[PDB]
Amino acid sequence: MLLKSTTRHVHIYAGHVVDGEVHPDTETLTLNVDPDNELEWNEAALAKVEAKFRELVANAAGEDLTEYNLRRIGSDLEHFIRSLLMQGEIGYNLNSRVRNYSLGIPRVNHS
Amino acid sequence: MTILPGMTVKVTNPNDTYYQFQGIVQRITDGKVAVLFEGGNWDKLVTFQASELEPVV
Amino acid sequence: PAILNPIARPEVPQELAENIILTSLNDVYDWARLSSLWPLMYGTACCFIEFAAMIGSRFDFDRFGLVPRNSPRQADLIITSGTITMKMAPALVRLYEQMPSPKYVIAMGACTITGGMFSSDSYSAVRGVDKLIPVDVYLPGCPPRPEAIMDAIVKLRKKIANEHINERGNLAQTHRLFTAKHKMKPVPPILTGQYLNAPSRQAPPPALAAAM
Amino acid sequence: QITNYAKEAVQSAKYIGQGLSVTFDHMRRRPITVQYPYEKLIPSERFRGRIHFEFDKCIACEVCVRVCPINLPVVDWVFNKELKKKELKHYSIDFGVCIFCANCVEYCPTNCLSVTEEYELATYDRHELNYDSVAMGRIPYKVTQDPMVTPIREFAYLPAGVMSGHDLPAGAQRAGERPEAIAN
Amino acid sequence: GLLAGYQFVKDLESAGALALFVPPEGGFEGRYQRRLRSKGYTTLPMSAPGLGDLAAYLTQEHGIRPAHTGKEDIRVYFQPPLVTYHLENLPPNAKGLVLWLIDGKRLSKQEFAYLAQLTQTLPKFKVVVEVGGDRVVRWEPLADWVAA
Amino acid sequence: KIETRTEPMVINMGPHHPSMHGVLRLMVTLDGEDVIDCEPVIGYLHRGMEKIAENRTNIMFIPYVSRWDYAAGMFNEAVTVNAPEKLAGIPVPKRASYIRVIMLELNRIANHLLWLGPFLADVGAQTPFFYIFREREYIYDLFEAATGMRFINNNYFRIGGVAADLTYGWVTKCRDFCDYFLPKVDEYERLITNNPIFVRRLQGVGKISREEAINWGLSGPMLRASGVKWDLRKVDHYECYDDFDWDVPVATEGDCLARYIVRIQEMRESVKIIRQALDGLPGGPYENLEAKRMLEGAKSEWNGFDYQYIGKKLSPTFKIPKGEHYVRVESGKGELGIYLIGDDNVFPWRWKIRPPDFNNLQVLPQLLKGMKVADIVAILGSIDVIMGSVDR
Amino acid sequence: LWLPLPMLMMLIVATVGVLVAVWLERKISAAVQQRIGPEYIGPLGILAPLADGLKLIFKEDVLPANSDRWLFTLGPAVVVIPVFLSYIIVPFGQNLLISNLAMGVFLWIALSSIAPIGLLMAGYASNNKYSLLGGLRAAAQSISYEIPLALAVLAVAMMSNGLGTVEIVEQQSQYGILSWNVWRQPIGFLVFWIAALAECERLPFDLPEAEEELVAGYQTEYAGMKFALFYLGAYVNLVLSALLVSVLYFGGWSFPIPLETIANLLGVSETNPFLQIAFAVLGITMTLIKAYFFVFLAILLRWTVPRVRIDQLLDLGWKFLLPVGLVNLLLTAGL
Amino acid sequence: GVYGALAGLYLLVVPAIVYAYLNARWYVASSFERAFMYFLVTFFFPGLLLLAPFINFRPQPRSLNS
Ligand code: SF4
Ligand code: SF4
Ligand code: SF4
Repeated sequence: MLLKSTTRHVHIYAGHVVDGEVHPDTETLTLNVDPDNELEWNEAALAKVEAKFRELVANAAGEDLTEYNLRRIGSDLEHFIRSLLMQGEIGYNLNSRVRNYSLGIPRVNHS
Repeated sequence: MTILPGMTVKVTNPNDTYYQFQGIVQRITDGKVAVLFEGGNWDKLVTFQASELEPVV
Repeated sequence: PAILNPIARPEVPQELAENIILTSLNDVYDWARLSSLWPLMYGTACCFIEFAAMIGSRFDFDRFGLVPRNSPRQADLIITSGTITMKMAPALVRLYEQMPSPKYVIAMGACTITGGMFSSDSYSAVRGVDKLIPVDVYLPGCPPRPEAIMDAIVKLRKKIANEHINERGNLAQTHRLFTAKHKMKPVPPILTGQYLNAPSRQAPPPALAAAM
Repeated sequence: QITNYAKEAVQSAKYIGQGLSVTFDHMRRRPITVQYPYEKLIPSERFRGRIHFEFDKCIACEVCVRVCPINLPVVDWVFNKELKKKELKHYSIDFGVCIFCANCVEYCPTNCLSVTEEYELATYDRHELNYDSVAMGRIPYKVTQDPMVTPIREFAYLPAGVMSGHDLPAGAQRAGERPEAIAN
Repeated sequence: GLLAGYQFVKDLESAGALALFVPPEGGFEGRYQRRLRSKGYTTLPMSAPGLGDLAAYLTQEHGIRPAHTGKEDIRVYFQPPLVTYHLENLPPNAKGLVLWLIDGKRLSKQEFAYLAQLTQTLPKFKVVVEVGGDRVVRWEPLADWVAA
Repeated sequence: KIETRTEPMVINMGPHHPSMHGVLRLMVTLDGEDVIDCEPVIGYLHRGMEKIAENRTNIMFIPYVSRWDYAAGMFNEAVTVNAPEKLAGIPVPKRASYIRVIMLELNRIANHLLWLGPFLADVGAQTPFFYIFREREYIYDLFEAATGMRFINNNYFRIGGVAADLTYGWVTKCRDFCDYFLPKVDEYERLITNNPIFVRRLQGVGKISREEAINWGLSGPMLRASGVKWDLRKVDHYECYDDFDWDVPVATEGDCLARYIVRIQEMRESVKIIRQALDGLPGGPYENLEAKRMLEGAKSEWNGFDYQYIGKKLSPTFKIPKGEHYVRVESGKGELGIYLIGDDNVFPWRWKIRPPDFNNLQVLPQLLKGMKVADIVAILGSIDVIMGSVDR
Repeated sequence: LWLPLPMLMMLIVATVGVLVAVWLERKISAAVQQRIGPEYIGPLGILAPLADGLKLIFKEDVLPANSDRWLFTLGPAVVVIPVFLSYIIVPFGQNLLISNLAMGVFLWIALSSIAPIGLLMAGYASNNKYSLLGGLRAAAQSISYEIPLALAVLAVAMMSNGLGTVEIVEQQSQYGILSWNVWRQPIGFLVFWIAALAECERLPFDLPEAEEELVAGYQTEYAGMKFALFYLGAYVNLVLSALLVSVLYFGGWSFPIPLETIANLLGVSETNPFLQIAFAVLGITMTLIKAYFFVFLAILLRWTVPRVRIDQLLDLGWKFLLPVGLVNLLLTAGL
Repeated sequence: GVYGALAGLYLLVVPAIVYAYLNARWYVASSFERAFMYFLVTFFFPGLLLLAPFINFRPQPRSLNS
């Protein structure tokens, strides 16, 4: 069936990826953060969300396998990816062909 | 005649859709003047070319 | 810190050098893409009649070159025409993923920009389609006039001509994959394809048809 | 048989012949189309393009907010207890959230807010639609005063009798404001 | 005409504040922000009606007030000033940036000259205010346009 | 990879749906050629409209309402302002009553002109699609004159009447259009009634009898093509539609051919109500009414409680009074109704939209019982369906 | 590398022949809806066939997920090679012929039979359910309109005493317009013209899915350069079928003495430099004046008839066009 | 194929005349002139495709006499 949750920064699928063609499983969840490259990442914050991704799968490992629950995880990752930006950890990309700044504008801290 | 922000003008020229409406001027600019028409319900202001507008006493 | 939501500095130098000929053969690349971009025939809410009026006679759609193709494989442009809810949210990112790689979404209407009148209190509207797909040209108005949608295509043709031929490596998506194993209990699907011949319509149930 | 297929086919071999000359006679007609970047169509007198603002007229009373469908117009005001009146300092209407319903321009006694005619406002970034109080107070774009538009008129603004705005050398709207002031 | 060389790059470094008169259907404006951008100049295409008073937006930090929509308070987002913020990001191995303003025909005449007298007082920074329409794209300095 | 089995093949109609009535999803299943089951998956355009209405005043809600039946427009504003004007007893001036009838009959002409475009493309002829939107832009520019938008988002109906009176060259500009368009209603009738291929696509296709079409809950030209002759303008004596003579078009056959000729004769009958309402407008045209307010400016037969566009311009803090309601308006697709129950504050407690296109849709699985694949869209188009009214 | 001069001069007029028929589609079909057509590119739309095809090259021709790889790519290459090989028949001009094959209106019907395999190995390989339903339907439409089209050529080969396409158009060159084959075969020409229109034109084809019996046809999962072969390879057959109408029935390169007044679709004066080049290229290409009347007809006939469904599309080829194709052949014989 | 004598009569000098003819009488031409207009484009198309990006049919800027 391939239940999934496709937001802009988060693509949580229900199944493991075998060279592009995703096969739907019952055990695993694939996640790739920023398929479009809007935020320029680094070495640390690509490992920081694994402290939130593997937390949210483990903490919510008692509920059903619905796309309402794959969305309810993904709405917490994309609220952790924003908390990286408001802590100034990562930054927007500037090689990107679009420049809409979807997670708020750059602003200074306290005027 | 010079049109100051607050005079009551009306269009005179016949080759324009806003043909004889009168309204209050607002926000004169470097070469253009805008006239708040107040037509019926929603008051719509259209610019004009600082001429063609006979004021009303 | 110093700046909330900071901008990452470009450490790559962008050595985008060429001669006159390769920028003459880049003018042919950029002209042939802006002049014939084919829209997907997408429409959800009220701002499809505003865009379907542009296909017709009083405003010609196929005058800038826009022939509407009703499948995401042939088309490249997609005008986000109407409200996207929580359903039709993954049916639109599926419509965006299945397009050839120079896509150029434009937004349209106040509901795909911010969720116009459904920003204050609606329990299922994705407020703005930039939460789902990258938009090239925004377009407010409720609905936009069919003279104003052809304005946003005019702004979009200014965006295709900026595009460089050797910067085509960012036109392909990236792979930052991870994998975690869950312990969720799987459920059977709800909507199987039976409505009439379901064995719940043919007869009233017992213990309720007595007083019927 | 051999005496039917040349007579059971002329029943529709001549219906296309009276369908071909009908469609071929649509090519003789004049193409009714309004080319946008060269013949912009003049909007109506009541068309609601975008909002115009006057900074020294809105005394911070927020009836622009209380009749807004979504409580949009951001009124930043201090109480200003030194001169015994409340005065604002900012007024921002987020376009993109702004449907053009114009309830602010209806429920106002002091005639501050007002609608312009421009509609070709289609940017590259949504945060460039947050029009400031001096960015809403700019001049409208009038489609007549542009030396590339040949601005054709709308229906219900042509003279009575003609249903096209293309080949119209003169004329006006089909009624008068005051013909009957000196007559009756 | 058809084959454009690199005269638009040297005309912008000479005058400092250009004024493009492009056909009003677009598409042929942007072939000159590519020769500009191939020669190291970065380009920040803003919107001309969206910019408020250009003293408070380009060189000063401005409070962008978000849409509270009745379910928030009156927030103030103090964005950094655009020209000094987008110049500190760009390393000095490249040249400056330009402000390719689109729909520039709705700026007042005072704000044209402020975009003219700021590109000299600011080093390695230019503006290309696209204004008006014509049958063929042609340019001229903003110094001649405000006196026209 | 695909295999060729002997089971009934189930195909998904897709929510992409390249048509002009919105986004459905039909999991229809095939048995070679005749379909055997079909479930509609709707709700793709549910923006939460009954939850909005509990937190809005009335004058904040009239911009929201012309999005349910967004083909029509001000058929939905008529029901919303008729929820407290029929409950608080606010009297409507009779010139506004005849002004509403002109707008509601201009919408029904523009309603049937949006159904007819995609429907004739579904059953055959593809080139009259572009000659029909050309007839729709004349109704748009008439709405653009009086109201400030084309087809939706025109805050024109108020609780005390109508928003503002017409323009100057307006009544003589219907008389150009609504005496040019009426030769073309008789033109679209000859596409389907003649040419014996299109009647070989509509005779017996999607049939329903009278007693099941009343039992399933149907209104408008799905009910009247089942031989019922129930029209809510004649039944509920609603807003001076009883001051005119006109007929209710019935075709008692039931098939999809019966729904074409009702929806053609409701265009032609709407032009008759326009010509009698322009001639019966109590102050005449507005360019002649404001003159008579100038020559006799103290107090005349004019400047009455009628001969004006609104009774009293109401306050924005207008409390909907306490008591239930159900207000019926025969829309262009059926009967549209809201169920208002309000507390004495400025918000209602509940606003149950009864969509005219919701309850016409549930017969589509029953109509698609043994029908072929080639006439699936000719059933789906002939309900005058608009997703946005269904899904709300 | 194509050192034959006639073989390059034919490959250009088979390439510019497409861009005529693409541009003529977007201006005739925009005339009959009272709109402009594609302006703003070229002068008035002349670069709309160039720019629509040039953007198809610059797109990512990506595959679907689980698809056959060698038959996806070979899908369009079987539809378009035999309709490009069969331009070797058409002898436009008195002083021009690429190859005088001793048959060739039988080689054209032979090569046009391979195209149902190209719609089969593309409908199968794209690998969703709505392209097998659309591929098996598109293959079963070139099947039914092929026997009527091959019997229209049987009759005009009886009169011509051969299959050589020069010897056919030489039998109509003795009386100018009196001996065109349309006047002697008025019922075998409509059998040619309805069947040829039902194998390449856009009225009896399920690719615009406004009827929704399938999703978007068999070319649904195709993109990019592969889609350009299904799109700019459909007008290659519209031109060739319209050429062979104006070769078989209407006389190719045949017309009476041009010495007439100014009303001969030309300028004003008698002996100008403008009519000498409107004659000499007409003394090189006379058929593409005639061949761009049926391309003008087939575009105009698209908006004339309604979209006939596939249930009645194969109730036309088998049940009507084939029995009329038989009795035309006997009437062209003695009986 | 002629090298440069008869080729330039087809490719360049006569299609440059049609582009003057295409600009002047295209929208104001009659029902008979329009069908002849489509024939010269479908015949001189490899000539008219060469001088395609040199001529622009954009309308002349107005004078704003009001
Ligand atoms: S903002 Fe209004 S007009 Fe625009 S798509 Fe949404 S509902 Fe329709
Ligand atoms: S509605 Fe008018 S009076 Fe009230 S706050 Fe707004 S501008 Fe001021
Ligand atoms: S335009 Fe409409 S939505 Fe926007 S502030 Fe004014 S009344 Fe509110």
